[PDB]
Amino acid sequence: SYDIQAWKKQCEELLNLIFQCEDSEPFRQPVDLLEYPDYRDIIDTPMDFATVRETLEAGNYESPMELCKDVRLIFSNSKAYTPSKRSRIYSMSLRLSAFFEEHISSVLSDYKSALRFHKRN
Ligand SMILES: Cc1ccc(C(=O)N2CCN(C(=O)NCc3cccs3)CC2)o1
Repeated sequence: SYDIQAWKKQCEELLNLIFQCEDSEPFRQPVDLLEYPDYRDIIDTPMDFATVRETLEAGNYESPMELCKDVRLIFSNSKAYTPSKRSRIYSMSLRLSAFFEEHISSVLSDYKSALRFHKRN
């Protein structure tokens, strides 16, 4: 499996699966500061799955590792903002994180293998 570009379509399909998940609902758009007045006191770099998709679709990721960094920021921002480890929105983040890591591991492995094969000589 030595296609250096295959990660992009794989990431588009995994973002489609995440957008079908009810658990992604809170993570698909920005936080309204009228609903959460303190959100930006706590979170200095916001991130959501619409921004991740639009970055991928614009050709502004060079590797799946960069996409993976931004998706992990979505989840770390949820862990930082939550006032309880058993909040509804934080608990949704943890299930979605487990699904994302399960699916992204082959994408990263295949990309890194493909690049190694490219630089074999
Ligand atoms: C209470 C708590 C603990 C952890 C979080 C959290 O990670 N937030 C704040 C709330 N967020 C938000 O308002 N997203 C927009 C939408 C919500 C539902 C449909 S659109 C997402 C990010 O919030």
